[PDB]
Amino acid sequence: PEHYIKHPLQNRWALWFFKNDKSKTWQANLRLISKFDTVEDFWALYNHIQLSSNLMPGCDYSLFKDGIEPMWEDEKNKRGGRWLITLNKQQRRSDLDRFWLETLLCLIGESFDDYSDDVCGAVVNVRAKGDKIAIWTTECENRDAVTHIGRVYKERLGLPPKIVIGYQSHADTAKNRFVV
Ligand SMILES: Cc1cccc(Cn2c[n+]([C@@H]3O[C@H](COP(=O)(O)OP(=O)(O)OP(=O)(O)OC[C@H]4O[C@@H](n5cnc6c(=O)[nH]c(N)nc65)[C@H](O)[C@@H]4O)[C@@H](O)[C@H]3O)c3nc(N)[nH]c(=O)c32)c1
Repeated sequence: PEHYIKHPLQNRWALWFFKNDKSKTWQANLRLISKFDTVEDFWALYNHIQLSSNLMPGCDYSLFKDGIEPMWEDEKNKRGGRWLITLNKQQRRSDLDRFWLETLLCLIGESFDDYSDDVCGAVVNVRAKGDKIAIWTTECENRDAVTHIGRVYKERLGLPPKIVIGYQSHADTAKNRFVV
């Protein structure tokens, strides 16, 4: 079988694109690119789309589980939050692509052990004032789930102990609940 069957992923994922157009509302600028649920289809999609290094400022990439929209209003997002990573212009050249791909691999590979059910998706923001990468979780009050994801994430990215990342509730964003 392995010689001809695609390798299924634990979850089905949806990749979203966002471009900032002042003529439209924020929700109207969200566009769904494609959905995938196999290892082969992910790499086909990833190799066909632009790297975030080469996106114009004001655009976003979002990878979310099928059934969860890239909105904080979503049922699985309103009571949750995100682990935030801030990038300067030097990091856009050095780390932007590596961190986003590692983020994608942490989602589709289910790298967070039992707490991978609390992951909702990931977002990279390409802005002129600085780039951001976030992993969204479903419940901000689950200290065990949120902090374990933060520890696994920070080690996966290779961040040194001198750097600290913060987790912010989406309700507050519209302060850091935890830091790791
Ligand atoms: C809570 C949360 C947590 C994490 C992520 C999100 C994502 N999110 C973001 N928004 C809305 O989008 C506004 C600006 O977004 P941000 O405040 O995050 O600012 P950014 O850094 O993203 O962008 P920018 O600094 O380069 O801004 C540059 C200039 O463009 C204006 N602008 C930005 N976009 C649009 C747009 O789409 N059309 C128009 N005409 N102008 C826009 C900005 O105002 C500024 O004048 C924000 O207030 C909200 O209304 C959301 N809305 C709902 N309902 N749900 C969400 O989940 C959500 C939300």
